[PDB]
Amino acid sequence: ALAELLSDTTERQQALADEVGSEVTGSLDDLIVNLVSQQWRRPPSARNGMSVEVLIEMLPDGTITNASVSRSSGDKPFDSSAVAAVRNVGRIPEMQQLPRATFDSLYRQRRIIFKPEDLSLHHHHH
Ligand SMILES: [Zn+2]
Ligand SMILES: [Zn+2]
Repeated sequence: ALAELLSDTTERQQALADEVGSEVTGSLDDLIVNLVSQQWRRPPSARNGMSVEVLIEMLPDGTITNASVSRSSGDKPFDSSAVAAVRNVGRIPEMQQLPRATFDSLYRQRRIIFKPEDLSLHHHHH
């Protein structure tokens, strides 16, 4: 029965860890998006409907060490504007709130999709 109690408990933790997990990753992806939006300098060719995926590379202390296009929007100036915006954020020390294994698994190399309209939505400070 002890094996059985364990499953039950394991199923249980896997439920909560995933609801908590999703709130965390949601909150951190939101932070990335907002910080990149604040840095973004929109190019004349940007349009609603575009999407660029960028691979963001970080250290556990939150320093960003690289950003590159993982899937192009089809418009090279928008693509480049997203990569520059990422690099310009500089650091996300908020990452230090993660246990290291979670960092390493999810945020050391992370692909985020950026859209001009969402970057414009969040481009203000305060
Ligand atoms: Zn505005
Ligand atoms: Zn502005």
